[PDB]
Amino acid sequence: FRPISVFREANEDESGFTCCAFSARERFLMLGTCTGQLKLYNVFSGQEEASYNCHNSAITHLEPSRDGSLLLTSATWSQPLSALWGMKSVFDMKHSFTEDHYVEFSKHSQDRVIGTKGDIAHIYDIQTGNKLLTLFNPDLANNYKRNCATFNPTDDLVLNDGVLWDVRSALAIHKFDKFNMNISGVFHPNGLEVIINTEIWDLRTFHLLHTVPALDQCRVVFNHTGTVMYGAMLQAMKSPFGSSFRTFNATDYKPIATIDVKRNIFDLCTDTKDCYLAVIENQGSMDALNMDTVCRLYEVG
Ligand SMILES: CC(C)(Cc1ccccc1)c1cc2ccccc2c2nccn12
Ligand SMILES: CC(C)(Cc1ccccc1)c1cc2ccccc2c2nccn12
Repeated sequence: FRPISVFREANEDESGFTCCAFSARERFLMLGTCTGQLKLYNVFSGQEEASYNCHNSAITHLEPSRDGSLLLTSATWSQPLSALWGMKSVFDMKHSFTEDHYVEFSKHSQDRVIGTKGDIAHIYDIQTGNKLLTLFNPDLANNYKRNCATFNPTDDLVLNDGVLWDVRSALAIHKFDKFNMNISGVFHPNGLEVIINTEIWDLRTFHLLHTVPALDQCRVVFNHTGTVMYGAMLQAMKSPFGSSFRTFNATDYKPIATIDVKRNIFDLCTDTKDCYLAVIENQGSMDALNMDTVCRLYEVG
């Protein structure tokens, strides 16, 4: 991991970056802020290119669509909590998702949104904004504190609160046992495995494939080719993560690197060519009057 660039928020006594994702335009990173702005930066010069006030509370998550035309955001206490934005010509709001505190696109065909409200997942149509499905079974809930509902790479399975759902049937297929308080899991991009905290489960057999202790309390991100997995660990404006991230081979789950950047991490993401890792790092503690985050770009890569 060679450092390539660093920048702080412009136009600001203190720097309030909270989350990031590369745009569909190469060289440009999208970042959310603690005042609910979405900004576009040149990742090498550190130049702010554009700004929009998406929310009147801190941005906690964003996801751009692959084709460049849409963006999801989630805020902190604002109503609506999550929204979908169009970014063709004029930046505008298309839909909002009133009490969903987290939202993702579908993966194969990005025509749906999946939102999380506590233990409950909601699936929405992008065009109409309509709620198509609610996935929730009170007998199967794990009540994970950092529940994030997510589609599998083919958009036909959902993981919500440690429960595997079939989207077409709207039926729970399997409940994975609860082995931690917080992390609910993701799908591996191979379509065959799920990573729930320290457990890797096979989707065809439900056997345990691997135990990876170093994934405890880690938010997992994959690079775009699906060969490397990045883990940032939840903290014991408070940072969501501690100051180290871990990388693993995505095919055999063997450790590649432990990087302690010595600053609490707010977010990390890779570009679509997997040359770079962008990391939001806090120069301040949570005791500071104000936030002072930087975006650091590392070549992996
Ligand atoms: C859609 C567009 C006009 C594109 C554009 C405009 C100027 C420079 C580069 C790209 C635009 C995009 C955007 C993306 C993220 C955060 C804010 C904005 C934003 N705020 C008002 C304008 N925009
Ligand atoms: C809760 C989460 C979505 C991170 C997460 C944790 C566990 C499981 C999945 C996802 C998140 C929270 C937050 C709160 C304050 C400021 C920035 C952020 C922020 N920036 C990128 C993500 N976040």
